[PDB]
Order: sequence, then structure tokens, then C-alpha cells
Amino acid sequence: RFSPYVFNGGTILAIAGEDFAIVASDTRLSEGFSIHTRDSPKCYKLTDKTVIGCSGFHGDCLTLTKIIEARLKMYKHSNNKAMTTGAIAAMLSTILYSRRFFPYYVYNIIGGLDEEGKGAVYSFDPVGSYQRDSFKAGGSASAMLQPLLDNQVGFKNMQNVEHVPLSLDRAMRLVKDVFISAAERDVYTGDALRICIVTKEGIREETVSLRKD
Amino acid sequence: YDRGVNTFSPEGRLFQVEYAIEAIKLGSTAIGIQTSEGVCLAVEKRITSPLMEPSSIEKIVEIDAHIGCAMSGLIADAKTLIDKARVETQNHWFTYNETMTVESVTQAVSNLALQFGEEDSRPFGVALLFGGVDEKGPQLFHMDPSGTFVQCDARAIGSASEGAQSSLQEVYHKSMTLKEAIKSSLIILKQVMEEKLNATNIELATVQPGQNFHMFTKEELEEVIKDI
Amino acid sequence: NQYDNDVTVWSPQGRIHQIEYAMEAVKQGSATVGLKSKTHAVLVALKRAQSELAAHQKKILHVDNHIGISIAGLTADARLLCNFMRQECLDSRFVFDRPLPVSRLVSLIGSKTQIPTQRYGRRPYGVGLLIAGYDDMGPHIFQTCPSANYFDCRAMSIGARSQSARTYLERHMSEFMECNLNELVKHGLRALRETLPAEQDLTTKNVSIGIVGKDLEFTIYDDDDVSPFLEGLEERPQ
Amino acid sequence: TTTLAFKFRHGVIVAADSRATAGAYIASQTVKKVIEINPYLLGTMAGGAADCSFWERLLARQCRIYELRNKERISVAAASKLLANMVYQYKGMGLSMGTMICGWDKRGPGLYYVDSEGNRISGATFSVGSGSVYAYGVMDRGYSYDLEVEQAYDLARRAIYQATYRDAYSGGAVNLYHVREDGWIRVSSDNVADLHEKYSG
Amino acid sequence: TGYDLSASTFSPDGRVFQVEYAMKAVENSSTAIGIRCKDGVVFGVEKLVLSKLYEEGSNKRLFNVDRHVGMAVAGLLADARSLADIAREEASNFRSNFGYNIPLKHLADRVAMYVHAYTLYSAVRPFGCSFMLGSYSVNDGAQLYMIDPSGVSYGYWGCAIGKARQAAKTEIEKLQMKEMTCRDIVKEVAKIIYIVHDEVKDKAFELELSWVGELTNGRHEIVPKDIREEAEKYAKESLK
Amino acid sequence: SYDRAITVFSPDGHLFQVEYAQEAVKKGSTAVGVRGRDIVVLGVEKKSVAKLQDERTVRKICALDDNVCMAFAGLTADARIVINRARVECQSHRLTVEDPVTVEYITRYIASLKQRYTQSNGRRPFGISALIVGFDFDGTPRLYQTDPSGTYHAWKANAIGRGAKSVREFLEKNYTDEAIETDDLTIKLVIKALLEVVQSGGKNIELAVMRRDQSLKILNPEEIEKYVAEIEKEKEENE
Amino acid sequence: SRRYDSRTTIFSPEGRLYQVEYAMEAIGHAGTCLGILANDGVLLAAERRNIHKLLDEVFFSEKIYKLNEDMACSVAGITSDANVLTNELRLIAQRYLLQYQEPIPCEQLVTALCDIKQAYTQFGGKRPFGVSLLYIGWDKHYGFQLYQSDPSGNYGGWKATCIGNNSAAAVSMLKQDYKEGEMTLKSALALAIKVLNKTMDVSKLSAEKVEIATLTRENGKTVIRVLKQKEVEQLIKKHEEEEAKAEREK
Amino acid sequence: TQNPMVTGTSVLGVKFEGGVVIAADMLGSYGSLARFRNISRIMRVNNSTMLGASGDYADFQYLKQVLGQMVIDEELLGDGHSYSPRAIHSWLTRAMYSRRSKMNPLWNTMVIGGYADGESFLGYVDMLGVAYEAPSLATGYGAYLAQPLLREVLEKQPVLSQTEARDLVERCMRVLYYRDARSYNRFQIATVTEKGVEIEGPLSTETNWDIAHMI
Amino acid sequence: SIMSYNGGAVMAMKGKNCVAIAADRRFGIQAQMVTTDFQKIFPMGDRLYIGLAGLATDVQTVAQRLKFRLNLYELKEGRQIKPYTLMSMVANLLYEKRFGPYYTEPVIAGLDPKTFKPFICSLDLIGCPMVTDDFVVSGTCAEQMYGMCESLWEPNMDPDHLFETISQAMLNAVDRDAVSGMGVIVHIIEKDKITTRTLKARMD
Repeated sequence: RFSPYVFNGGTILAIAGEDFAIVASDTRLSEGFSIHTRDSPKCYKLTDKTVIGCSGFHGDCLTLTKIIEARLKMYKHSNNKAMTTGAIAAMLSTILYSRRFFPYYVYNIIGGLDEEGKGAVYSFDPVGSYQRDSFKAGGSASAMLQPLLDNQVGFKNMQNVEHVPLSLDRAMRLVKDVFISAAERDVYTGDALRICIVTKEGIREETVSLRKD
Repeated sequence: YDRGVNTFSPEGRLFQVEYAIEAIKLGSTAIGIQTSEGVCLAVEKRITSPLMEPSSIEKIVEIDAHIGCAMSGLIADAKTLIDKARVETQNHWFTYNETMTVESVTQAVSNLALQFGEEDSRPFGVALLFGGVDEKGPQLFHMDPSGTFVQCDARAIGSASEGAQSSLQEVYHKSMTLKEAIKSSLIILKQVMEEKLNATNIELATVQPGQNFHMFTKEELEEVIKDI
Repeated sequence: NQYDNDVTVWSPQGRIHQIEYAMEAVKQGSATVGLKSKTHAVLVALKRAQSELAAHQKKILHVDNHIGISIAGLTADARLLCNFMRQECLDSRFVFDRPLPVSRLVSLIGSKTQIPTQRYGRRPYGVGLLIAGYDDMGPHIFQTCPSANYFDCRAMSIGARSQSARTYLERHMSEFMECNLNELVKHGLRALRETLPAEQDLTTKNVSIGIVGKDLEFTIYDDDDVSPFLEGLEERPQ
Repeated sequence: TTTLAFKFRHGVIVAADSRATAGAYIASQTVKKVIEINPYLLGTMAGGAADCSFWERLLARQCRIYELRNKERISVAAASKLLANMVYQYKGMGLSMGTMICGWDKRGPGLYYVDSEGNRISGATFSVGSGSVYAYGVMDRGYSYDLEVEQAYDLARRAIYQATYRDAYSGGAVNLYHVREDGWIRVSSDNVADLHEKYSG
Repeated sequence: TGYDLSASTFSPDGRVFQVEYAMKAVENSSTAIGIRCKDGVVFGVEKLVLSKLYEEGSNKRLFNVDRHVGMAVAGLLADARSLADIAREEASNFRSNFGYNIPLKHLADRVAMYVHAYTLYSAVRPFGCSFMLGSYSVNDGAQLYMIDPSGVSYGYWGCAIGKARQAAKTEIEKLQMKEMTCRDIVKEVAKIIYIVHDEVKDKAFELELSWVGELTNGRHEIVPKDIREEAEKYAKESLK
Repeated sequence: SYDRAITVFSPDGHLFQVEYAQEAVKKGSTAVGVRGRDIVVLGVEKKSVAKLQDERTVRKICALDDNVCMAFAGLTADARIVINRARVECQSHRLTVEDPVTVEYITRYIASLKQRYTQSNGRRPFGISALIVGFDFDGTPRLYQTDPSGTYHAWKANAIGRGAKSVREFLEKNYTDEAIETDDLTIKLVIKALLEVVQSGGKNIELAVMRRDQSLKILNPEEIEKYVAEIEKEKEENE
Repeated sequence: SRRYDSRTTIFSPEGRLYQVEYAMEAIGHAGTCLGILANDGVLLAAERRNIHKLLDEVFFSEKIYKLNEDMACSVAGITSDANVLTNELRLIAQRYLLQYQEPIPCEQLVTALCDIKQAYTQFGGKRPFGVSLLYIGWDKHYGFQLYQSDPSGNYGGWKATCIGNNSAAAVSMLKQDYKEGEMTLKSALALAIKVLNKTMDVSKLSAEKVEIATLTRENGKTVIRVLKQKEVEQLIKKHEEEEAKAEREK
Repeated sequence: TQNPMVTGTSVLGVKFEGGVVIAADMLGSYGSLARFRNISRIMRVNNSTMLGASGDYADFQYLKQVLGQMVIDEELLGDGHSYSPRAIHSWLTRAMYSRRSKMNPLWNTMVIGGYADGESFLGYVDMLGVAYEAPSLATGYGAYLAQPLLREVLEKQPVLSQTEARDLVERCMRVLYYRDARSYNRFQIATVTEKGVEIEGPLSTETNWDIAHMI
Repeated sequence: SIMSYNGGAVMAMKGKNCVAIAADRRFGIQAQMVTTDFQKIFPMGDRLYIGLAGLATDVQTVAQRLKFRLNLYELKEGRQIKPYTLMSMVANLLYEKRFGPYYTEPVIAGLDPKTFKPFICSLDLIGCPMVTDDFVVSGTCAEQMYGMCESLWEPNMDPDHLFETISQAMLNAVDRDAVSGMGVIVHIIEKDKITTRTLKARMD
């Protein structure tokens, strides 16, 4: 009969840096075997220091975003300051658990800066458990992107390799290459690559084209 | 003859809100001083009988690890407002994983302070001081039975309020230290109370930026008395 | 007087006194003045304190990015309507995804406050909201009252000793629909120096200014950033 | 998932792995499965990771309110009893929770085991998880009440290493705590690939 | 005394004074007249300029209940727009249940029973408003009703509420509204509210007119500016 | 649902229904309690027997647990429903936190029950005061009392009821350290105190001691006859 | 609406409360009931009030109500308020028996009703009950028992109590003639007819003016027997025979 | 709605230079039966917005009733404010999502066209609460058949005139008449401009059957 | 099934000026006895009994709710209950649980108190009363008990032959059942005395 869920695809990616945080996602909305649109990003700007990505059932991603944006205003009208990035992640864990027995089908990754100007990445399950990481990938192609960043960022499974921290310049071309490999083998990964970069001065955006199957 | 509990004056204020302001002139006096080094905060006990146990009563009680309190007027209905303030700081810690600031504790209590009526029964006859150290430094607030709160620098609340507020405006300056703000308050309490000052009639509690809410006891307290 | 106890009871003249006594509560609070240009809406308040060491009681509150209010009366009833005010702005922004219009907000306030003025054992809300905002039709200055009767206006002033401020605004309102933000504010600052005793006026710690603007989000200025606005005023003629 | 805890003469030892999977896919390798309720209580994560994270954060709220009202800290017996009663109200609705409660008390060490079904038992040794049965075999061999401190560190560290070696859903790093008189102290956190070179030769 | 505090007590000669006291609050509001022409209804409200500070178009005493129904009030304005909300809400439930636009003999019946329900209990007070309802239908013609604070409604060829009620409806019966269309009426509505409220009591005032009929295609709306400027051109010819 | 504010403020800041209830306490019978360092001793006076009634149904010393006794004054109708609500709370504590109820904890339940009841709609306040006496865990004997406004308050010796100012003024000139020397010597303080009250010459007194490990133990009127003999015998020879 | 309220719940400025003291003033007049026990058995002697010559004299009793299978009560005061209290504690004893499958002890039936009666004196804005009433009964924990209730809500155990119009005259004579544990259920019957000879101003003790019911313990019966109007008058004259001898010989 | 009784079919929509054009047929099917052959499936909301729908038709008359009241009560306030087309698109999205959450959905799929403040608006609304914007939309089997014809013009030519768009819709309505068992040769075209909302009458297509002589 | 979870058998039979009732003694769970003294016949005043058979919970539950309503009846009124009135009382009690029904089937037997006339009836689990003049049966072994009573009942029987008939009806029908047995108790009532006998049955 009436099934309340559907899978709309989508793939998000966040990398925590030393003084930055990069959040990227594709721009394809599609369910079944069809294509709805070729322009629907997942980069949502919460504050000037926090960007959230939302992948999964798109009807829940629209609702959950508008619930969050209300509660950031209710904090400021009651506390005279904006929320920090860690305060948002502790809040949204309670929101996702509040519908424990009819859950959101949304995968969430929060990237942004902390109080000291360092990167922070919080990855969520659809129930509301979380931890702080250096890089996470969520969505449909998450099984393809996570092994590649263990090699390059994590420097895992390598011998006699020096450990330099990731610069901003190296992290840009690392993100741009890993979606090109993901767009070949995944049918859901889309056409334009919206990349949002959070620094100590604001949020920059950048759009990179992909193949359009 | 009998009005309601919810009736305006012809002068326009209310009746029982204004009556509850009269009720806090019967409680024990209390003095708090905000200093950039930290908040000191003192009270008397008003011991009635020699057979009475002295430490069973208290006026300073803590809300969190970084927020203390001080009550006057009636005492039995002050314990309701203290318990609502404790639960409110834990719900803020539960959902936001941080400490609620000193100001936003006070308006959470002040919204409760004027909610009596004839649906869902009288205002609270207490007066409170809130000493705490949030991220804006040390703070000091003072609410009302009317639900009005404002940040003070050195507030004196109790039966000897206006006698102490005159003597407190002449000793305070913006560059005090915490070691002398403690000594300055006990001189004021020595003038206004009935009995002679000792280590049992009063108690103090201070909050610093470094350590948490600390309350003095009968060993480290009387060095300030003998060196008054 | 037996006709002077409850909100329900009419007078033999036809004037409910419990509404009229709540008008006395707004005459006890300190004054505030709102006015508007063609493209801006400025409200200016005058704070009070109790002792010289206690801080001053703030009056101008931020409701939304295009709506701000100014209070006069008992402050606990003001927060009871302000929390209603914030709630009705963001759920319309939740549903329709648009800013709620100012003239349609105040009609919710007039229906909200009329209900306790007709039941039994229910007081009126003693509060004096001046509202400044933006529709698509430009600026708006509104006032309310405890009698639940809201007024559209272009310049008003309410609080203690406000009649002298209204006499200043009537003989200068031909100039308000032309000037920019600089002397629009210090037109309103010349209204607050009218409603004071003859020795102290504007010492940068008892005054607050709020502006909503045609490309400007609603902004509250407090006691340091007031000093650019507050300079450039002449001495009080005597 | 593999956790264990045992108490002895010098307090309580708590250890766990750090792998969290999703079907056959591994989500993360660095999941801290021993969460810190208080400076004087510890709780583990077994089964539903979000259900153990919520209700033990909700317990830490409740224990703090108890301390402000009564002016002493809660006992370990009282703390598990609060957790057993909150979970029982959702019995049959499908909660996954198999945690343990550790901590020093006025009666000495405390080590209780709380289920989502309503089990609340005491004991001296416990092991919860998918690879829990691999932990019992090596732990029962080297267990004594009169172990030394450095000896009890090696027992619990190697016992997790044997469980991650057999079980497919267990792995990562080996976190290790120690509950003492004044409070718990974090001991170490060793990777399994480093222990493999250590325990081989 | 003591027989006039609640609305639940009769007098020892059998009348309720709380209703009669609330009627007395109507004669402090200014004047609202409305007469119906051959093929429509024209309202008219003279509006006091209290001070110069208010805006032209503030606090309208002339509402808009449905697409075809109009309301002009006189009384305590907070109670007026409270009745305007339930009447606007009553017409919505008629259309959502019965499918078509509500008629006036039913609409003024439903509102007046809601007004009547507050003259029975000690828990509430009576409303302090009197108002008028007018509309036009192609199957019914024009209608004009009026409701007092007690809850009594009737039909009229023309009515008046405010301070000078008898002094206004003295000149209404000088007209011949049975034959005039709603164009000549608009000049005659404005004229009879110029001879009232001498310039001694009020300094300046404001004309506010309304308008419904098939010339407005059944919809209720305000008059255009040019037509009411003709009526204000027809202002200073009553001095002869 | 009867919704009416009973307790309201006065124009000078008092609660009239609260202090009218304190006069209902001021004509109930006298109850006295002191504490020794090992055995507590409390005992009501003015039993006012009519020699045709069951002596056990008129008792005013009851037990909330094994360790907590309770005496009261005021009107007895409101008393035994505060007790029956306190028995439920001290029992539900055992389903929670496993230790038995401390004597300080149960007075915070009674006083908070008594306060919010001078705050609700359509409820007159209680007209009783109490003495809660218990030796808790780690053997610390202590006592408390409860004002009808709901202010719990600890003491070393106290007395409520009709004629409480004279007895409290008697104890301050009489409570020494050596008066609590022996267990049979602290009882000689109470029987000397209640004899300095409404008469009660061995026929209207009912002490009830508790030796920090037993339950309450009412002595029958034979040792009270034995104690009142020697309490007068020391007064017979010194003066 | 607050002008018409009578405030039946608040205190008086002297400390006491007026509303139940007016009800305990009405319990003084209008009725006479008394009880006595010292051994096997307990009796209720009640005095009938309406003695008009046109009545049917039915329902097995007038002021005696069988509550349980082994206890009963005598009532005094407002009779309309009496009928509501009787069929209220009548099913308290049954919901006890439904819950425990055991007859209720006589004492904790009284405490259950006297908590209901106390609540009207304490909140609700309600007229209290102007009813005081006795209780006889048997249980296995203490045997034969005797209780008295008050409109304030406080009870008590007794051995002899009257709530008549001259109850204070009767109690002063009950504690002049008694014996603790030796008055068997013939001397108690002889003492009952002597007391209500005094407190009833209507002389000569018409046998239809009184009611007497006894509660004797038979092995599994606990026989509650309202003794008929053929053995009252022989007990009346038995008092009358000895009083002529005791007066003339003194 | 558990089971849709009387249903509609595909609805088209595409922007052009200064307005949006929407077309849909005039058939309400019932299973495989064409019972109601003269219904109208396009609602003209006030002056600058416009709605068509697929799915269950009895639920469409419900939303035709509710939106009809939300426009009437606003315009008699005299505020000088009306709902923008994306404000209605935001309202209707919340109405879908708040009703599947109670597990009692509205079996519809709706296309909202609109032209306010110089720019065009075209929005999609799903039964489950999935909503987005696009320069061309199609529901039902039109997402499989007509939607590829829409995109290949718009990717080779981003902007269109009004006559080019109205020609391009009538080609896609012809395709749905051939290759869909639930279509009908009687449709109507609705168009918003700056001038207002115009709904044309029962238009018809021109079919070609020349391949039927090929054995 | 649900009725076969514990077993049970209740029989009532009408005599001349007397009426007898009998039941088994076994209490068990589906294969396994627990005890052989389980009460299934309960007194409802003098000369009026009731037998319950079915699920062993509702045997003990209904017999306590019915006693609850009976004592309130006999104290509000001044008399004992008629046998016909109790049948309407039980049928009210079962029909209130129309959709949560008690799994029992009562059998009522007794004499009318004023004119000493016998009365028997039986009810289903939702309360359809059926009065007869010869016999009623209830329990798991119902069909065995119809073959007994249709062949052994006589119209006018003294209490001696009434006892012999209801004994031979129970000892043979219950012996053919598997989940019923372990003893039979027989009550036979009459206007002067009342008699309870226990039969020597197969403990097999």
C-alpha cells in the first residue's frame, strides 16, 4: 500500500582542517529510475561558521532544515548569542531521537569551526548518535569515498611516508578528484559539485561540473 | 469589601504584587557584591533560641557548580523557585551540552514569578540574589516578587535594606578586590544586625572564575572576623 | 464605589474602570518616542534605574529581522506578549516562508488581549507596545494599549510625561517625510529632551535607539554606539 | 562490539573496542564505547549506539539533580535502579540496550549490569557484546581477586585482543579505564595492530 | 442598589441594567449611518481626527466581513473587531458546509445569537457595540440589518448609530431611497453627516464611505477617491 | 472544581490563614522532645483520660518507619492524613535508593507538602505542627519540627502545643551537657519539664523512648510512677 | 460570583473553624444512641424520635444499619446525610473483601470513612456532613470493639458512649456505674435501661420509644439480633420492680 | 486516502519569457474505465498563481475548497498583500508532509505555476512531501514520455518565447495521447502572464495513423 | 482450545422437591495435574448454589465479582435473592465483557425460598440463559454427559434415587474424558437439610 519512504539519493562529504572546514555535495535529485532536477544542492548555511549537509529522503530533509533554522533563532532571542558548532550537534541529536519510533530517513554531517578556529566534523545516524571526526562521507556513494580518504588524509596502510597536515590547496583538488571517480561508478552521483568552504572570514562557494548520465 | 487577587489600583499598580513587596521587609538581611575578581555574597541567620541547631537553616544555596543564590522574605516558598532553577540548568546542559548563563537562569525564574490566577494562586513573597560566573565574567542579579530582574553591582536585600544601601554606595568602587569586598560586607552586617557578630550568626559563599561555587565554613570564616 | 472591582461590571455611565486603571500603569513607565520617514522607522527609548550602581532597565526588544517593539508598563506582562510575538512571526515563516506583515501581526495582538477584558477574574495586560516594522508598503508605526485598541500612526509617544513630547512632534511632522536617517534620529532625540526636567538630559547611558531600514535589518544601539548619534545636538535653550 | 568489566582488590577495570559497523560496512573505527557519566561513574555502550547514548546522558542529568538536593553523591545501586525503571516503560517497543554501570561506592566497588529487557544483576565479572563469549574464555583463566594493578591491565587488554581476532564485528582500538577510590582514571588506548606485534613475540 | 452588578439578576421591576449600561457606551462613539438604495447599499462613517499625529486611513470603523457583506460599527472598537472576527468566521463555515454564499437573514441571525449569549451569565459582560450589515445579491436584492448590544436585529431602509442618532435619521426619511440608484445616494449620504457634529465640539473630521451593489458587481469595496471628492465638492453647499 | 484563592496577602504583608492556623496549634496538647547522645526521648503530655475509652486509639506518637517516630499537636483530623501520606513516601524511597530514609529527608517531604498546600486553589492550610525524631544511619540522633507554614527546623530540645513558651523558657535554663549523661537521666529532664507545664501528675503523661537500635518503647504507668517519685525526691531534699 | 460564595472552608481569626462547630451543635439535639460492652457481646440502645400513631414500623430497624456480615452502626443527626454515608462504607467493606477475601477489621473501616468525611472539611467549598455515628463489631484481632465518629473526622475507641440530647448527663452517669470486663450481657442490658430512663424526659419508658440490638458471637455466625418488642417491656418492668424496693429500703 | 478511486493523469508545465504555461486533459478515469469525460483539472488561484493536479480527484476538490478559502479571507483584509506563488508552494508542501506523518496521505501530485514580480515560478509537490523547482515539469507517465522532450529543447535553448512554448506543449500532449492508456483527446491549456490567468477551452490534437497500412 | 486448558465438568439435575449439583476435583495445566481439591461449586445463600467451569482464572474471578454484587444486593434489600433473579445478575456481569469475555460457563441450581421449588439454568460465555426442567451440563466433556442424562433421568425422583442417578451420570462420563477426573463432589439440597458427598472415583 502507501509506503511513507523513498530513496532520493545524494552524496555529501566533509573534511575538517586546521583552520577550515570544507563541505561538498552533488546537485542531483532523483528517485526510481528517473531524474527530477539537475540542480538541487545539499550545502545549507546555518550560521557563518556552520554548514550542514542532509542526504536521504528529501521530504524529511526539507522539514528537518526548517526545524533547525527556527531553533537557532529561539536560542538567540533567549541567550543573546549565536549557537556554537558543538551546541548545534548536541541539539540535533535530541531532535532526531524525538521521533525514535518513526524516524527521519536523513544522514547528516555538520561541518564548521569551533571556538578556537579549528575544523570540526560531526556525523550522525538517522537516530541521533554522533562523534567528532576529521572526515566523513555520507549518502549513496559513502562506501566509495571513505576508503580513499583513509589512504590520503589518514595516511593509513602506508610505510615510510611522512605526515604533513592537509593544506587548503591540497584538500581542494583531493575533493574534486574523488567525486569524479564516484560519478563514474554510482548512478546517483550527479552533475554539479557544490563546494562550500568555511574559513575564519566567511563561506566561499564553488561549483564544478561532472558527467551528466 | 473583598477584591479579587487580580485587581488594579486606581493609582494603577496592583494590590497583592505591591503587598508582597512589603513582605520581604521582614526577612533577614542579605548583601551581595560583584567584583571583577569574583562575587562575594553573605547573609545573617537570625538565631532565635539557644536550643536551636544553627546549621540546619541556610540562606545561601547553590543552583549549579558556578551559580549560587541568596534568599530573603519568606523561606518556605523560596524552595519552590530554587528547585525550578536547578531543573532548568540541567535541561540546558542536557540538550545544548553547555552551562546556562547567569542572566538566562534569572528570566527562567522570573517568567514563573507572575503566573497566579483562577485557571489551570498568590505571588511569591521572596526576594533573590543570583551570583555566578559565566563567560562574560562574574555577574550579580536581583529579582523581585513582581518578576523584575536587573543586574546590580552591590545589592542589599532584607529588613535592613535601605540602611545598608546607603552605607554600601560610599565604600564601593569599580576596582575592588575579593579579599576586601568580603571584609567590606561584614562591616555592614555588623552594624545592622541585632546580636554580636560571630562565626555562627552569618555565613558566606564566593564564586571565582577559577574554582567553582565555594561556601565558607566555621574554620576559615572567623579569620576575617578577628581581622575585621 | 462598587462598580470598580471586576472587569465584567459596567459602570452606570458605560466606562469599565478596570480598563481605565490599566491606562494608569502605562503612564508610570518611562517615555519612548517612535516616528518614521518615507523609508525608515526609528523608535527611541529612555531608560531608568533604581540606584546609581544598578544597571538600566532596557526597553527595546528584537522580535524579528524587520520588527522591533518598545515597552512601557510592568515588564513581566511585556515578556508574556513578546514570547507570543516571536512565536507568531516564525511559524508564518515556517509555513509560508515569508516575513509576516506588520499590520497583520497587530490584529493578532488585538484579538489576544481582548479576551481577558471580557472574562471573569482576568486582568488586562498592562503594557504599552510601540511597534515599528516593514511591510511591502514601507515603514509603519503602531501603538497598542491595554484596552486592546491599536492605532495606526506616523509619530507617537507614550509613558510618563509624554504630552510634552507630542507637542514637539505636531509642529515638526511636516519635515519627517523627507529627511535621511541622520536628522530623523535627532528629530526624535529632540523629543526626549522635551520630556525631562531642566538639568539632566542624555548622558549616553539611559537612551537606546532602534532602526529598521529599507536595506537595513532591525538594529538596537546601546550606550557606546549611541555616541555618534547623540553628538551634534544643541544645548537646551533657557 | 565487545565490552568487559571486572572488579578486584584495587577497584574496577573497564575495557571495550571501538568498531561500529552497518550491515557488512564499517562505519567508523574510533567509536568511544565507554561513556563518562560522572567523575565517579562509568557506563558502556552495547547494542543500540543511540539508545545507550541517550538514556545514559539522561541518567547523568538525573544523578546531578540528586546531588544538589541531598548534598552527597548517589550510590551505584541507586543509579542502576533509576536506569532500569526508565527503560522498562518502553518494554516491547524495541529498544536495544545492554550497558553496564561501574563506580566506587560507600560499600566499596560497584558493578551492575542493566538490560533493555529489565535485567538488573550484580556480579564480579561481566562481558557484553557480539564477541562477548570470546572474552569470557580468556578472562576466566586469568581472573583472580588478588591481582596486581599492572597484571590486571594486561588481562583486560589481551582479552579484548582475542575477541577482536575471532569476531568480525569487533575491532578498532582497545580503550581501557580504571575506577579507583576518588574516581575513574583513563589508563590507555592501544591499537590492535600494535598489540599484534606485541603479543606475537 | 445591588441589582445592577451582574447580568444574571433582574431588577425588582424586571429589566437588566448591565445591558442598558452597555447600550450607553454606544452614544459616545461618533456616528455611523447606512441607507440602501434601489439596487445597493451605501454605508457612511464620519471619523474624528483626534490628533494630527494619526495617519489618514488608521483604525477603520468600517469592516469587510465576506466578499459581498459589509460591516460598519459604532461602539468600543476592541469589541467591534472581535465581533467582526466571528462573523467573518461564521461565513466561512457556511460555504465550506453548504457550498454557496451565506444569505443575510441567516448571517445576522447567527451573529445576534452569539451576542445574545453574553447577556445571560455572570462570568462575561455584554458587548459594547452596535453595528450594521449590508449586502447585495442578484437573487435577493439589497439587504440592511442592524444589531444592538442586546441582540435584537431588524431590517431597515436606512439606519443610524452613534451620538446623534435621532438627529441623523430625521433627515434620512426626507430622502426617497426607493427609487434612487446608488450614485446620487453617495452625494446624499455625505450631506446629512455634514449638518451634524457642529465645529464647536470637533475641530476636524474625516469622511469614510462604503459601497455595494451590482454596480460594484456584488463585491463590497470602498468608494473611489474621485466620487467622494464630488461629495466633498457637495460639502459647502449646505450653508445656504 | 472549586477554584478560589484561600490564602492571600494582607495589606501589611502577612498570610492571615497561615497565622490563624498557628493558633489552632496553640491550643492542642503539649508535646515535648529532647535528644540524648545515644537515646532520644520524646513524650506528649495531657493525655486527658476519661477511663472509659481504649487507650491505644488515642495515641499521638506513631512511627513512619522503624527508625522514625513522630509526634504532633493541633487538630487530630488533619494530622493522621499527613502521616499516611508520609508512610507512602518513606516506603517508595526503598523501591528507589536502597538505604532506609534519613530523618532529614522525610521532613523535607512533609514541609514541602505543607507549603504548596498554602499555595493551591481552594485549600485551607494544615493546622498541625510536628516533631520528627529519628536516629539515622551511622547512629546520629537528631530531631526536627514543622511549622504550619512549612519550615523544617532542627533543634536540641523543643516543645509545641498549649503552653509551649513556658516549657521552652524552662529548658534553656535546664539543658546542660550532663543532663544527657545517662539514659535514665535524660528522661528525668522530660518528666521534670512536663510537670512544669499543665499539671499531669503522673496520670496524664506518656513518654516514649528510643535507644537508637530498637523501635519505640512506651513505658507503662509504673516506671513513670517510679520516675516521678525520685524526681520529686531530689526536689524534696535540696529544698 | 465571588460575592455569593460563603467560604465554608477557611479558618476563623481565633484559630478554630465555625462550620463544623455548628454541625456539632446540631448533633447535640435530635436523637439519642448509646453503646456498652464489657464481655461477650455489645449492644446499641437507641431512642426513637417520631412516635406518631400512624406509621408502619418496617425496614427491620430505624437507626440501626447492618454494615458488614459481622458489624453494624447506629447513626444520629441529619437523616438524609445519614443514608449516603451508610451505603458508602457498606461497599468499602465489600471492596476490601473483593481484594483480600477476608472480612474487614472493624477499626480500619472507621478510618476509611473518616478520611472521606474529613475531606469535605478541608477543601471543595462544600457543606460538611452533620452526622456522628457509633460502631459495634467483632474481628479476630481484638474481638468486640466499640467506636465513635465525629463530623470533624476524628474517631476513638470506647467502652460506653452516648451522643444523645443529654449525652453529657448520660456519660457522667456511665462512669458512676460500670465495671471493666465484668459487665456481662445481662447487667449491660440492665444498665442500658437505667441510663435512658434518665436522659429521656418522656417518663415511664414506653417499649416502642426505644430500640435495642445486640451483637453476640456464635462460632461462625456473629449473630446481630434486633430484639423484638415483646422482651423489651419485661426488661422495662424489671428495672421498675427493683427501683421500688431499692427506694423503700433506704 | 488509502485507495484512489477516481484518478487523473499527467500534467505538463514549462516556463517561458514572462509567464508559465500548464496543460492537462479533461478525463477522470476509474480503474480502466473512462467515466467522467468533462471534468476540469486546473484551478485558477487569484491572479498570479495557478494549480493543476494528478492522482485522486476527490482529494483535489478538497484542496480546491481549502485554498479557495485562504485567498478569499486574505483579500478582504485590505492589506495590500497577497500570497506569492512560492508562498503557496511552501504552504502546500507543509500540508502534504503533515498528513503523511499521520499515515493518511492525500493521493495527489501537483504542479504550481506562477508569475509574480517580473519572474516566473514553477514548482513540484509530491504526495510524500517532496518538493523542488524546475524550468519544466511533468507528472505520471509524462515524466517518462514528455519530460525528455522538454529537457532537450531547454538545454539547447534556455529561454523560450510564448509561441514556442505553446507549440512545444501541444507536441508533448500528442505523444501522451499515443503511448498512454489513460489519456483522452480533449485538453485545456492554462497560462499566467503579467496580464493574469487565462484558461483556454477544450482543445484537441491531430493524430497520424499512416503506419497502420504497413503489414 | 481455551476451554480445554484446565478442563472441568459441572452437572445439575432436577428432582421432585430437591435439586442436586456435581463437579470434578482436578486442577491441571493441559497434561499435568497440580491438585485434586479445586473448588468449583460456590454457595450463594442457603439452598442456592452455582457451579463454574472453564478457565481456572475466570472461575476464581467471576465467583468473587458475583459475591461482591450479591452482598450489596442482600444488604440494600432486606431479603435473600430468588433463583431466577441471580440468573439475570450473572447474565449482566458476563455481557459487560462482550468483547473481553470471561472464559467460563456458569450453572445455577437452587430452590425457590418461599415456595420450595427447584430451579436450574445454564449460561454461555456471553450470557444466554437457558432454563430447563431435567438437567443442564457444562464443561469439556459435555457430549459424554448428554448420553448419561438422556438415558437415566426420570421425572419425579426422591432424593435417594436422585443421588444415584447423578452419581452414575458423572462417574461414567468423566471417566471417558482425559482432562477431567481425580474425584467428584456431589451436593444435593432440599428444604430441610443439605448433603455433601464425595464419590470413590478413578484417580487414574
